[PDB]
Amino acid sequence: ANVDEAILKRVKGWAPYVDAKLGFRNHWYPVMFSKEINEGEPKTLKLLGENLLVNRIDGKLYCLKDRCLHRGVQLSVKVECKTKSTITCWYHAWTYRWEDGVLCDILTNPTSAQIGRQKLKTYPVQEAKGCVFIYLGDGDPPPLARDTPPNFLDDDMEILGKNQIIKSNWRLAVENGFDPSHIYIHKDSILVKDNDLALPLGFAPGGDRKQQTRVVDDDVVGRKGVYDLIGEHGVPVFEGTIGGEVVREGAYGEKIVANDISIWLPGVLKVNPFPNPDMMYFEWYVPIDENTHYYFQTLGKPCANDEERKKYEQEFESKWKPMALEGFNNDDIWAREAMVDFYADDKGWVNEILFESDEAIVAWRKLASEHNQGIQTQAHVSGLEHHHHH
Amino acid sequence: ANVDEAILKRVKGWAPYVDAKLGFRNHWYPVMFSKEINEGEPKTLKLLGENLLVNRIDGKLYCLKDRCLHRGVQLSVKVECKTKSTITCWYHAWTYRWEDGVLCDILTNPTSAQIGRQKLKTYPVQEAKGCVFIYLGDGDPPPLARDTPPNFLDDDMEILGKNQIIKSNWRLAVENGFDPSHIYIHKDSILVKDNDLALPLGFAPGGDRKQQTRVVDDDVVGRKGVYDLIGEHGVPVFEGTIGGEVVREGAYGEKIVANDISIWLPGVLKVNPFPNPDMMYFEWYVPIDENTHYYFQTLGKPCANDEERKKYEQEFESKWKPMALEGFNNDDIWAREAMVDFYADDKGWVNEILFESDEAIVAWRKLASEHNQGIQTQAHVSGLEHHH
Amino acid sequence: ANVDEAILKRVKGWAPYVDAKLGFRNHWYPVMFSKEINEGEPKTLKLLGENLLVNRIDGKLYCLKDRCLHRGVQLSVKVECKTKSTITCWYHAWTYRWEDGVLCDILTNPTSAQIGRQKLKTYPVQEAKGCVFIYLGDGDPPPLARDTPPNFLDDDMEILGKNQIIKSNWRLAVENGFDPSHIYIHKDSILVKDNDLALPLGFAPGGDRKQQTRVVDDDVVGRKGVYDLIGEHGVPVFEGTIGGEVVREGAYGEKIVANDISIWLPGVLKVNPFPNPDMMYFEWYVPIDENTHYYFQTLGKPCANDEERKKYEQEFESKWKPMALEGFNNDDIWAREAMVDFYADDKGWVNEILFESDEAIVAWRKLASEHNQGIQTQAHVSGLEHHH
Amino acid sequence: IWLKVCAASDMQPGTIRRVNRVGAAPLAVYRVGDQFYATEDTCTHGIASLSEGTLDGDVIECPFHGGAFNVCTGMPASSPCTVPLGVFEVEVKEGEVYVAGEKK
Amino acid sequence: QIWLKVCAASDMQPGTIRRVNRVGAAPLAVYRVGDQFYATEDTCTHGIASLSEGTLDGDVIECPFHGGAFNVCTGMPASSPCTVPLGVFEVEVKEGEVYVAGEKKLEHHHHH
Amino acid sequence: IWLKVCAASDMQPGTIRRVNRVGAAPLAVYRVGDQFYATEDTCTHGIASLSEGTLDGDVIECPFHGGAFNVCTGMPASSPCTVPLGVFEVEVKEGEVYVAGEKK
Ligand SMILES: c1ccc2c(c1)[nH]c1ccccc12
Ligand SMILES: c1ccc2c(c1)[nH]c1ccccc12
Ligand code: FES
Ligand code: FES
Ligand code: FES
Ligand code: FES
Ligand code: FES
Ligand code: FES
Ligand SMILES: [Fe+2]
Ligand SMILES: [Fe+2]
Ligand SMILES: [Fe+2]
Repeated sequence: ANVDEAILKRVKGWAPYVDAKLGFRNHWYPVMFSKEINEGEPKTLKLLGENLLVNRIDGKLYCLKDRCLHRGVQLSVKVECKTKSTITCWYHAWTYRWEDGVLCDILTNPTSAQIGRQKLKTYPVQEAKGCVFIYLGDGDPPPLARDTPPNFLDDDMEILGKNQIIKSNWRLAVENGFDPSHIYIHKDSILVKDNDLALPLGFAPGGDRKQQTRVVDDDVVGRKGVYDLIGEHGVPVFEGTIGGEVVREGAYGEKIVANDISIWLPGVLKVNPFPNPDMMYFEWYVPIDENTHYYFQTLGKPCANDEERKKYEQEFESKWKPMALEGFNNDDIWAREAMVDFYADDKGWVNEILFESDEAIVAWRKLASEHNQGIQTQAHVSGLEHHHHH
Repeated sequence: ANVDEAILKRVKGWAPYVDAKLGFRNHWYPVMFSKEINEGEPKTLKLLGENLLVNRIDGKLYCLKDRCLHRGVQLSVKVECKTKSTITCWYHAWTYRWEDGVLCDILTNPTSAQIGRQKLKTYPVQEAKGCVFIYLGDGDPPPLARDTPPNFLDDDMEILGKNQIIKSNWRLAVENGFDPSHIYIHKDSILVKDNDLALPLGFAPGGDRKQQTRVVDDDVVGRKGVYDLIGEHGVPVFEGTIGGEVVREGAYGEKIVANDISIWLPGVLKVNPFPNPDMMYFEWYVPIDENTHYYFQTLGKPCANDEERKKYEQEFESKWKPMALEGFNNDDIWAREAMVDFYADDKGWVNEILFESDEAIVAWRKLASEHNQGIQTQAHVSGLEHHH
Repeated sequence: ANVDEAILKRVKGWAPYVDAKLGFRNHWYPVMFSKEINEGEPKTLKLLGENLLVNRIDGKLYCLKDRCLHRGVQLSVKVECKTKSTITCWYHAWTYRWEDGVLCDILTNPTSAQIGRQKLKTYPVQEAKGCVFIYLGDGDPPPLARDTPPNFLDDDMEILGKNQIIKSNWRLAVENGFDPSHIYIHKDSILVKDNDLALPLGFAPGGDRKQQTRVVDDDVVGRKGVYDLIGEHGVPVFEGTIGGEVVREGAYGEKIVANDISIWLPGVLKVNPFPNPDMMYFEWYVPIDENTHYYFQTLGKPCANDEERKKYEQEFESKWKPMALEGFNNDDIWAREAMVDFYADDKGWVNEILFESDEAIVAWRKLASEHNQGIQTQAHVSGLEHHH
Repeated sequence: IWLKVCAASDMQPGTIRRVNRVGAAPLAVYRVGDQFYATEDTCTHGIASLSEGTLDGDVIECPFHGGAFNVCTGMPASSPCTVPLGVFEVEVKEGEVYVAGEKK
Repeated sequence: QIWLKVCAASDMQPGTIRRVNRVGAAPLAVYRVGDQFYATEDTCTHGIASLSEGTLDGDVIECPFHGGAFNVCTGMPASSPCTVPLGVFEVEVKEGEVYVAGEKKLEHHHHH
Repeated sequence: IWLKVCAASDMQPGTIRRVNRVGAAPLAVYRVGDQFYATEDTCTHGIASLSEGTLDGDVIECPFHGGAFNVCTGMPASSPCTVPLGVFEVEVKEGEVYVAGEKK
């Protein structure tokens, strides 16, 4: 579909996942924070290869595809919102309603037969925890909870974080995050020392294949994910050796973090607890196009009143964000970028030589392949193509 | 063929046009102004994907392909004109005559059997109205008049203009120019205000489809073009409404310009009168490669003597050039560029959703498909291929 | 299979050569000078499209492919040499031995079954004359002498040089160097005047084809190459004429250089004597990828002791390097780049129009096609493929 | 209520006939074998005249971009078309084709 | 424990594969090619896949992960990306009972 | 005027023979079945010897770039060749091959 058939035929265990270069269609995805989109100020962004426009009208968010139906120009080149509820293309003035995308007027020809008969693509938009989620799919959307990690939506959970664009396919980010052994790249992180954390270098697996993880496909909310249970039967490595001689040691701090790690469709990781014993971490790797993704980082900490929320925010701004989101996760950024060349030609999916701890990643590839709600294709981007019965 | 065959099959109304990504071969195209090339000073440029060299010898212009026959290097990397009538490749000294492109000498091997047996490609070049035209085609060229809009070559017509390279396929430029409804992007132009022009926001078509345009299949000189007649029975729109409420108005100036607008092959628009009642406007969208074109703008005005021409040149430089050529058409430049992505993968030619005023564009696409003198292909650029 | 089969079918006389866009596998190639790689100081480089890492341990050079077997990242992103004899990938700590590439340890999982059962690709490395040669091939390497021109390895031959990355495919560099007529581009070089060289503009061949060169396939050390003998029966050209009139003359200096020129697989030219009657010149055009190569320039001069070696070095730095390696060969650089467009689409290998002096180049194309030790492919780069 | 199109015999199976209505949009009458059908003449994806297209069985292909519709149901059969075509009632009485003034 | 009891020769259909787990050791894979029985390590040498979950095409087993393959008789790679040979374990049928060796075959004391 | 080249039997069917001429460009004589033809030996596209190329019927294929010529008309049959080959009429009398010394 999006990949050479010869390669897909080889990856029998997770072809759909390898084919999903542009991401999975029909899932909710966070793209920005609520405070970034103001009333009557349309904002552009690209999601799953599609150029979109988001506007806030009377406090509510609406999403329209940023491409006029007429000659395919982006409306955002020159935004003309002539009435509260509509946007007028700057080229020939085709006008659309934000709420349903219907072509309601055409200033260059108010008698056109196209008026009332065409509809610009719209996408559901929902705000939660100060985050803007867009359902990049068709038909009525499922509840947001289906595409979020457990507890992210808890009433008491105060969510704070950051978002930025990273140069790598979304899947490389996902597998970097859910990777049990990549913890090695974090051995010198300031968070480890400055927050006195206990962090091994790796893990020596124990038990059988199935015991290595917990596949979730019976979640009442419809959630689909995988829990990494490598430390349940595997002795953590705190002394790295070569030829028997110790060359590196893990961190021997007091704080126990990352008791459980889980990856959830459409591509969101949950680390609990982290970066502190009393916090929860959630990060999304949102597909922008085949080479880029939004690295949406969120940190959650229970709060009962405004006082706690502010203390948390102050704490976030002064310690967490700079020491964790950045001081810790920045190494993940160049790490996923380092895998680009190997997988760029899709050959990495065949030549990779995996080892024991990748058992978790394999489980994810299979779950993603079996439970995704659709494979986004370039045709979805340019315009679906078909000849019905043929 | 320069486009996916599955796409060409779908656009039965104008497949040749959609396939003409590199432009139409065997037509004349303006590429620079006469004053830009001086005696013995070769100039480079790319036309229809081909690198060319133009030189002025004894006042006359000559055009040679800027690619040595030997190892394919551009002669222009290091120009070596060692005699008034030749140019010597800087690499192995193969020498060509500007006159007919014949390989007349090889400094590195005067006894070579290749001498006099090879010929570098040459193209006809003609100067008119201070403009340099190149016939990018094969065989004897037709009159330049065939590829120019009516009156451009009129004896008393004084032509002045501007040229630059724009980043968009030439066709997007052509269609925007002839687009009856694109007038909407000019609503805030300084020209409209500063020259008190009447300018509607658009047109509510009137009459049948056939009456929306006037196709000219043959002129006394074989011209091929289409006139936009949307204003014949159409109703000019001066009040833009949304849900019945007025949100925008046209310009109620007193000067009526653009009486008639016509597009002609190989791709030049004529707007008359413009930007003032006493002037005539013509603009070419010349294919450089698949992603760019020359936006050759020319403004014409009848002048009986040197005093009028002098006065005209002063007005051009001080008013018309900055207020019209720039103040008006600059919006056309970014508008063209805005259509690049949609058509870049050739899918826009299938997915576009047209409305009534686009009858003009459709008429142009089929006239262009039916009367162009040839489709330039990448093979013309690298070297025509054919195996028995 | 690096080139369209239709093109390869057309060049029956030298298809393997035209297909070798990435170079010839299983040959020795110089990539840097010994003084450029220090003890325990890993250096990265790309050869024949493959990313490599070179390191010096206890004075000896080792070469490992710069790509972890695990997730295919370059180890060089963040080098981690924990023990003197190993390198640890910065990602999941897979650790390899420089000596044999064996995956000997995994810090993140010491119980892994992969330990000791996987091997990272290693390549033989040899230092000679202060130059680092890598055998980009498989299995036991042949004697270095096989892939070096005659006398390069002579006991007393002192070698000094310079190396850099040039943006052109390696073959364009090879053909420009072994090109008898390209000498024309050096007519104004400072070396010609400043070193009183005798240098014609070109050559009028004499005798038959066979006599234009000497194909060497009988050398005892196994080296394969071609000598350019155009000067044996060919009348050197000193007076360049157009229409019979002298427009340029060669250089009438007293110093005689370049009596013999030869090109040898895998792609190294030898000019003797040059740039002085008592010196020998050799230059390699090493494939980095399809679009670039290392231009490895070396100048040899017999030296009996340290006093002479030191004297020669001082002359090299103050005269030979700036006057010859640069003052002369800099023109060969842009010349090579000038042919990129014509051959970039692989069409130039079909459309080129050759003349008599190119007979030497054709002989080289046939020798290379017939005696090369293997065609490097993109599969060698990503990982060889094969279905049962 | 009805308009006289033509004699059922004037149309060969697999052919299309455009019907220009005074003061109104044009319609298209298709003969699929021995059954007649009618829809708006204008393609819903643009401004093309379907009567200038190609009829394959009961599917009309637009000449502009290759979009297609089922002439019986008026439903889109091939991309880029997505908007249903207005279908008009057709009646044959005494060897003559008749098309309803308004769509069904 | 030199010979590991696997199953009855009749419990395996021609062209099938059976996984044999061992206490304190890596699993083996027993293949029945027609009437003959062969065995190798069960874990693909290219990664962590189980070859017993793959597809057997004659005397060639195809790994389910990346499509690599091996010859079950020689243990030599048959298809990329596999490059490391599989350990081969001798199999014998005594009383119609399938037995697999507890130690792999070696390039020791055999044909030159 | 006429150059006696060789005995017809000196050439097997489908072969080419190079005819050198002191102080003149070499010629190529082709035996197509039992018919004989002649052209200039040098490909008009470069320095290749057509007598070292491949003959397919009455079309000679150049060994260098795959260009080709019809040995009867001398006209290019395949790119990149564009300059027509010089043709020389040949005559066979008493089993002897003669080629016109003048390009006709
Ligand atoms: C082990 C321990 C911590 C982490 C992990 C694996 N993966 C992670 C991804 C993001 C943030 C923290 C972690
Ligand atoms: C004549 C004189 C010098 C040279 C030559 C021919 N061919 C060369 C190639 C490389 C460097 C120098 C030369
Ligand atoms: S492109 Fe938007 S109205 Fe024409
Ligand atoms: S490339 Fe111009 S003479 Fe050789
Ligand atoms: S990519 Fe090198 S150890 Fe994982
Ligand atoms: S106008 Fe009919 S398919 Fe576009
Ligand atoms: S794990 Fe078997 S082919 Fe890769
Ligand atoms: S030399 Fe004959 S086809 Fe080029
Ligand atoms: Fe990480
Ligand atoms: Fe305009
Ligand atoms: Fe040179």
